[PDB]
Amino acid sequence: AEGLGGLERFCSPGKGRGLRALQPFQVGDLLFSCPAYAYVLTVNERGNHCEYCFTRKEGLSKCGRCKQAFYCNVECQKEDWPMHKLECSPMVVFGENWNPSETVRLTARILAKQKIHPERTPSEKLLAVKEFESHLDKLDNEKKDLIQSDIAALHHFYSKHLGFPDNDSLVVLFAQVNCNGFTIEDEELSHLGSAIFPDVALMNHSCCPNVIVTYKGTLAEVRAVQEIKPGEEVFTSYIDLLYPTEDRNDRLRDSYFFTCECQECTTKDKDKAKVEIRKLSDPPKAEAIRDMVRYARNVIEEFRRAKHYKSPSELLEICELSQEKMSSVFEDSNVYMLHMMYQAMGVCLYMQDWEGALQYGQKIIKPYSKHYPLYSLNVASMWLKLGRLYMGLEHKAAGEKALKKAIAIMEVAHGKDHPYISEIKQEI
Ligand SMILES: O=C1COc2c(cccc2[C@@H](O)CNCCN(C(=O)CCNCCc2ccc(Cl)c(Cl)c2)C2CCCCC2)N1
Ligand SMILES: C[S@@+](CC[C@H](N)C(=O)[O-])C[C@H]1O[C@@H](n2cnc3c(N)ncnc32)[C@H](O)[C@@H]1O
Ligand SMILES: [Zn+2]
Ligand SMILES: [Zn+2]
Ligand SMILES: [Zn+2]
Repeated sequence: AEGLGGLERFCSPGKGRGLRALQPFQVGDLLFSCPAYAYVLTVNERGNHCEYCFTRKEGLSKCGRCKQAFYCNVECQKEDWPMHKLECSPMVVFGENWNPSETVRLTARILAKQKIHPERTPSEKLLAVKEFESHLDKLDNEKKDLIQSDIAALHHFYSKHLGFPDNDSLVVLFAQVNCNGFTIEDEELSHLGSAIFPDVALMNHSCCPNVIVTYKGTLAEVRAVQEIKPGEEVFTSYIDLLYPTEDRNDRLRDSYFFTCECQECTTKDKDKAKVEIRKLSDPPKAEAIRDMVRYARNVIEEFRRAKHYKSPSELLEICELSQEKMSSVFEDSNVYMLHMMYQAMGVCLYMQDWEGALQYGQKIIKPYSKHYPLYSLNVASMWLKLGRLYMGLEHKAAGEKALKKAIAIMEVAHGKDHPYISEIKQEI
């Protein structure tokens, strides 16, 4: 049996619904593939990727009216039109004032797909969009205010062609988009867009995941990173595994209303190395260390919101200033130091400072390999960033070693026949 035939929908105790294997799955094996029910490309990736198939290309056929949407050919342009029509005219009319969030952009595509294709889609083999968990009973004022702001934005930019249901039905739908929604990312883990994969959304969370979700354009591919036996539950990671048990569970309680009780969460085995303190002769107080963790956590959240409006020169300054204050107590291997080093590397890449970005990457990779589990995409993308930075700076010996190390992880996660692997092999 293959695809969703060798797997089944079942009730996981204390987790609601879940997916379990009916056949053995080895490391690297493709469990199932799921096409996108609805998908949307991020504004910052326009001109680099096709709006319909997400294929990265140089020189795409741009839209005549708006000149914002880019396509492979007339076929990609015509096929994306039922979804693009909701944005083409408003982009010309509103101009700089056209600013709907990616959540609003995607929810509009779901409402359009629910109209065009009301019957069951190939994306809904085991779980349907109408059957999705919303956590309406658990929703607080903070979330309801954000959902209401999104509903108001949906009415402001998409009410020309889309007939909306009652406010309470939209509250449930937006909550379902947050609970079951995915973000399509490339080989370098750069944000490409947002999508809905109902069959993939059936899998529960674990900090020790047995599977990984990679993308082949708009198609999500689920591959094993651990040995799965028949009857075993299929688990994926909903969050970045670099952070300790506290930081991990605070995000899971805030975004998905649950507390993870897996092996890494129970034992808290990696927490010590993650929040590593320097070996000082005159160390700060236990309360002073707690203050720096609080500062670092607030600096990460402030950078998250500042990223979308502040200039790269300002963003690089917060990365540098935070690192200097944290470096007085925290080690270079510390996860809070690594985040600001990663963000500074990202800023350096936008500013096209290759030597600057390489300096950070060389300090990030060794603690990254230690903190992250085996076959992690964050480690794979870091080797991929280093390799491409070494190759570009004519250090072809160091590049070849890093790109091969990225391939070694990606052959299990993306599969040996993935187009990304073929590109990296051609770069060598
Ligand atoms: O089925 C899944 C999906 O989750 C997975 C699964 C597997 C692997 C990885 C991930 C995740 O990493 C994917 N994350 C995607 C990003 N995403 C969010 O984080 C939304 C949460 N909002 C944060 C707080 C918040 C919670 C609830 C409410 Cl109601 C409100 Cl208002 C706010 C959005 C998606 C839709 C477009 C906007 C972004 N398995
Ligand atoms: C995207 S849905 C996963 C499918 C869901 N279990 C269903 O009913 O179809 C995520 C929700 O599943 C639950 N969940 C996932 N992993 C869990 C875990 N390890 N422990 C407890 N609940 C979990 C939470 O309620 C979370 O909001
Ligand atoms: Zn295309
Ligand atoms: Zn257009
Ligand atoms: Zn856990």
